[PDB]
Amino acid sequence: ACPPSHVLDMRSGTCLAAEG
Amino acid sequence: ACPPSHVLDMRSGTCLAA
Amino acid sequence: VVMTQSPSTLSASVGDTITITCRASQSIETWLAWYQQKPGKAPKLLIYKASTLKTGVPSRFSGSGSGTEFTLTISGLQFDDFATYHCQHYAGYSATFGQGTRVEIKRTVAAPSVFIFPPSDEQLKSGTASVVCLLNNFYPREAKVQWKVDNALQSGNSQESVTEQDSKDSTYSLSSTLTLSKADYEKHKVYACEVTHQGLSSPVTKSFNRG
Amino acid sequence: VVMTQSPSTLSASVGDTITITCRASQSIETWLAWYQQKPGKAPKLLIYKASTLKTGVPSRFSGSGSGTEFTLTISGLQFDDFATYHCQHYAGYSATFGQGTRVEIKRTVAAPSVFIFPPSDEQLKSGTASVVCLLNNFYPREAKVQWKVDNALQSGNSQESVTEQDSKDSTYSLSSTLTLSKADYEKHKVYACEVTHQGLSSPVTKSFNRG
Amino acid sequence: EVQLVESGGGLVKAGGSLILSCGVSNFRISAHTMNWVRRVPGGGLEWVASISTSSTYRDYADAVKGRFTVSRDDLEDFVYLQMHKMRVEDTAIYYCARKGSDRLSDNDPFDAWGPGTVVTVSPASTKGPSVFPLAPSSKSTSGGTAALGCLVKDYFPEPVTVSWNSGALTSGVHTFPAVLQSSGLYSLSSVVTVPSSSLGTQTYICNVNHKPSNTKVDKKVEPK
Amino acid sequence: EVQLVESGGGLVKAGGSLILSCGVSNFRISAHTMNWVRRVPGGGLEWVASISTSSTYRDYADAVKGRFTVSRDDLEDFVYLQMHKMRVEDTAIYYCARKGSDRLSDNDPFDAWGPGTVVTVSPASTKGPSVFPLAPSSKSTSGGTAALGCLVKDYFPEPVTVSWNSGALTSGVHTFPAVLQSSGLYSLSSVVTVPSSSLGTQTYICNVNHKPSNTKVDKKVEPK
Repeated sequence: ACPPSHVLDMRSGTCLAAEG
Repeated sequence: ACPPSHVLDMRSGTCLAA
Repeated sequence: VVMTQSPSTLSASVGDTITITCRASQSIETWLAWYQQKPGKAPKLLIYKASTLKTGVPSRFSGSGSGTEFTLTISGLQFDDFATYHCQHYAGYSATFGQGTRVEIKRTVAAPSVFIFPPSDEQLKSGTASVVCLLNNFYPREAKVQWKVDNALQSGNSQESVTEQDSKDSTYSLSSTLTLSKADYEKHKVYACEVTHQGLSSPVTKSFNRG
Repeated sequence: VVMTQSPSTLSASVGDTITITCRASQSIETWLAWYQQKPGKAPKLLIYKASTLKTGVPSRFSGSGSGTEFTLTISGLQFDDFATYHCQHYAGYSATFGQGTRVEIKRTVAAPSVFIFPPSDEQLKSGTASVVCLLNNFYPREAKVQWKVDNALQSGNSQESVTEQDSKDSTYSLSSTLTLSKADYEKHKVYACEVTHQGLSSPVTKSFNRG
Repeated sequence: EVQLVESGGGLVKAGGSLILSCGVSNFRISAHTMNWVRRVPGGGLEWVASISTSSTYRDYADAVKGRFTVSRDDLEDFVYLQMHKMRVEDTAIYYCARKGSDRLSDNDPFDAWGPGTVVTVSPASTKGPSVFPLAPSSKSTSGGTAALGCLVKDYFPEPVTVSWNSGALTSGVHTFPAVLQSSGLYSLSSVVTVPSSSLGTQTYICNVNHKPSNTKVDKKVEPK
Repeated sequence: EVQLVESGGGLVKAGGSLILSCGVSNFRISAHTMNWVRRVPGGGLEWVASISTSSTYRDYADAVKGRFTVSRDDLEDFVYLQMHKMRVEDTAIYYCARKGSDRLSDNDPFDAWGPGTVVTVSPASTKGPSVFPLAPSSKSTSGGTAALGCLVKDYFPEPVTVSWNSGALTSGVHTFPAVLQSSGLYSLSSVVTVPSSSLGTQTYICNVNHKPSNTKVDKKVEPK
């Protein structure tokens, strides 16, 4: 899982901040 | 005890930079 | 800095005004605290800065002192007040504590009544031997139980348990349990229990033979 | 994300070029590592980001794949290379592993020799009954042992151990110990050991009576 | 070179607790995400927990979520794993491992592992006691006061309630504080003093109740 | 109101390790110097260790310096105590306590305490093994191959060395990996297969060596 308001960017391999 | 470069000041009871 | 608390044991009655003194190895100013502790419970803060009463703590407690000598005073003991009292010096990030003072209910000296019990044949059959020595209804608390197997004194193969002051006659009781394996129990004849106590002018031995 | 490694057991010979596969439940880019682990030791990193060979690791190791399917390849097995291999997916702050592949030296199927031992009188006298079942020199590794007492099947009161492949014949051996208290051991007549293995067409049972 | 070393393993009864620490050699943990991994008896590995750099986010496996806690100490380079309400399937070898590689990047594998610490969870969360009688001597200190009782051995966990003659006898009864044996199990004794004359008529039964194990035992005590 | 709660306590053998942890309720630790204090069976209290706000300074009692390590987790409100190379005299009830009071000042007492966690260390750091024979069945699978061995029970810690006939008999032998019993002691067995015809003349002894306890046991294995 990622921290809140972060998603798993498979391309990057890291939890990225996302909005939606 | 106090950290290094500190001494115990009995009157106040706190560590002091000496 | 070493705290020397005094005495180790105080015997008193309900309603008495008693005092415990804490001695410092060097000047401490007023950085002293007093704690109460009941068996198997967390220490409770009573007095700090030598004389400041923690709010909620009954006003029959008070402390006083400065430098090397400090004193705790309970003015009119209640049943609730029988426990252990700990002094403490605190400064910087360290703390140090005294021996502790146990406060107990006063009554006459009482010698232990010693009983010795052989292990049951059922437990022996399952492979273990428990030899029990009971010290019944004694006072004061400090008592010594020594295990002797064929006159050889035992070390580190026993455990003991002590009761709190009896609500009726204010006595203590001790129970000692010598634990041996079936085979090692077969190796010896006479199993003895030696008891030293203040009310005994000399020690008391109790024993049995295997069968 | 779920990882599925295949096969569970890979049976091979020295010099062979073997392949392990690992299939991700969803697209994983190239975020995958392979690990080697020798029994009782830590996992060693071999290959990461699907195909990057970690420095120091021998070049006969190589990985490939992208998306949902990844493969580890060992070109020219050495004796040292017989161990368990794990696939790992790593992303974010978590990770998830595959079931693991154990690599073993291939030889012919061999049925175990089965032996059952009674507990010794000395141990019985001390209060514990140990009944040992020995499975001797068998291949492959999977072999199920079942304790039976008066034809009631036992559970959770036995432990077993297994040797690593033998240097000479590449076989496994298994030792299983049924532990009971003296009193429970006396309650029953027949103590059985039932062995199921690929070598045996029928489950083999060995038994004994108390004297 | 880069080394990790875990300590804290052992035997735990089910429902119990155990804490693991993990110290390091030849690197600073503050640069890395730290992980706890376990090898189960089946053979495979399971990711257990992780902390991000400076404790920003902690992640747990579903099976341990709510029960385990992972902490880190950047200044003295230590990692912790608190394990509570332990299940039998928690039995495994536990390794701490660092997220890193030869050439550090945004997303790294586990390049360095500690040797592992063994953790075994016993199925028996509870064990009932055995009650052996402490028989009185029919000949000792004349027709005066005799002592008899019950020895309660090998129970887990605390506590045990002991009463005499279905609770009818209270006078002169002493139930002793429990004692923790090197086996990891408890043992207490309960005694009573009665007149010597009452031995040859009145029977004495001690009632032992151990709520945890749902075990109630009565033991008739009589002279040998 | 203000509460603390310890966990981690139990039994350890001398030289072993135990990790303790302390959680809190209804206050934040980041505002306090945290302390470990222990109660000895003697009755009195020993100050064990302290850790200053945001970890600036860690302080230890002379008796535990070099063996204990105190850590803090300000974000999740935990304090840890690592105990290593444990001695018998470390046997005590362990309390964590905060430095504070009603009105926080420069030098505060310990106003809040956890209930305590029991830690006990056994003198025996080592235990020698017991050796029982696995006697061959003299009437079973004809005059072909017979199996016999030794059973090595209840030893701590590892390892144990087994050899047969003072190392002369090497062919056909299997020494099994040790198994950890719920008693906390290890147990392995060592077997050998031999021609059935040799049973009535050739005597078989196993040489059990346990370096930790300095124990050497030889065992005659013969048919019943």
